[PDB]
Amino acid sequence: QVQLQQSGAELVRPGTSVKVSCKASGYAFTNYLIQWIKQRPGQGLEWIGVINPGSGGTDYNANFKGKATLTADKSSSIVYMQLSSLTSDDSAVYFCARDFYDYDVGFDYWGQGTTLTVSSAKTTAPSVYPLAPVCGDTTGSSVTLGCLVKGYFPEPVTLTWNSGSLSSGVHTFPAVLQSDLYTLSSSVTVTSSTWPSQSITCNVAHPASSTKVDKKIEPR
Amino acid sequence: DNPASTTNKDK
Amino acid sequence: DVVMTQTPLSLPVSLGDQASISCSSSQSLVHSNGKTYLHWYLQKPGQSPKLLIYKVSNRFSGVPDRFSGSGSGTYFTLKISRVEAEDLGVYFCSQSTHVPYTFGGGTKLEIKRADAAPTVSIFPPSSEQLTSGGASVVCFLNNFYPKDINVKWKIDGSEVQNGVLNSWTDQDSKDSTYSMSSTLTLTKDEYERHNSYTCEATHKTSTSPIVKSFNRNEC
Repeated sequence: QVQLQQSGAELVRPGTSVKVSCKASGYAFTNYLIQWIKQRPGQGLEWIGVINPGSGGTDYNANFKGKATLTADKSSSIVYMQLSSLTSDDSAVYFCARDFYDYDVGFDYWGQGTTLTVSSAKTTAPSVYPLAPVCGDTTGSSVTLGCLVKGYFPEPVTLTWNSGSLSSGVHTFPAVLQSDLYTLSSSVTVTSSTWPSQSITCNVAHPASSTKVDKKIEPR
Repeated sequence: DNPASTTNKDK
Repeated sequence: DVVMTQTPLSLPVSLGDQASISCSSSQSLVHSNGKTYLHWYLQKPGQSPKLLIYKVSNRFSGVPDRFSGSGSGTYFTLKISRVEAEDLGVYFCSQSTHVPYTFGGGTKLEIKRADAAPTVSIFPPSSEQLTSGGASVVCFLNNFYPKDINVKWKIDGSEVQNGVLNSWTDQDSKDSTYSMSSTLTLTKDEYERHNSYTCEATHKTSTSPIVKSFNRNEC
């Protein structure tokens, strides 16, 4: 029930600026310092700044002084980060975390991270296709099938099986990038006779183009 | 002893 | 700035055995008030980092006694007593004694389970895609171990080198295994003036390629 809850995922033109928000629920907002960390994707974390919501007090890393500017809304417990003057290099995952005020005892509970993709490109919405098991099957031991989310920009896309309830058995792969656009794939291994029998639908969301698709894996 | 809001009282 | 340092960069470890990550700092991490504030964090693949130990040695809530922190002044080491599958991840050490708060590099804890061999599944191009001017043969090499696996596609008995597009998973939390997608994307037509498709993996579990294969003359 202590939840720090972040803004989403954004595609930004270079030169533009962004307000990522971090929204707190469940705890006393002002009893804890909110800290913002950057992360470029396959690497270490770095600190970006500190805001104390109750007093308005902001401190920053010198690498971020004047890029980052932290602001908080007391009226409705959100803290913000405005990144000014964007460039290729700001594409990263930006978290926020809570730090207790009366006593440092670690960065307690972190949000989900806003993924911010800085680029000159145009969004393109993904065309989902159902990946259905071949003919000589429905047997051995278990059953495989999948989802192909082809043709898209920017990452993120979100795949789901039977809206979350088909949760054991998946394998969502890291989306690779072919010519300026992404191909995300994903598989599931059902029991050798439960998919024909009862039911499976790939659910995909491309939040950055508002595209949502429900495609059911159907036998050929 | 006591300087800023940004810092835990602790420290 | 308090140059943080972790070693190893990667740590191959087996289920049940001990594991010991180590982190050392350029400055003394003990802040005047008398407290060493070095914290250790876990970032499972894809999740966001979670706190493991907070002032050097004291564990955060609901955190198995297998984990223990320890150290002094500039030298702190972290220990896992009998490694489990759920400890897959990168471990970060960080200091909050000195602004800027700095983090370590991260050590990649790799589980070292007994081998496994892939469950290769060919997928012919769906009929929604073949309507739209292109077709894609998709393949999923699943639940394998160890990660060096090799995939070769062959269209009608010959090797194809193009529009091949591999994606690799991260070692699995609950069962320590790797996985892989391999996608071949053709035009509609170069799909259609060929009848055979073959996805073949090379490994250690089998000396022969784990060939799966299907034929365009689907009906």
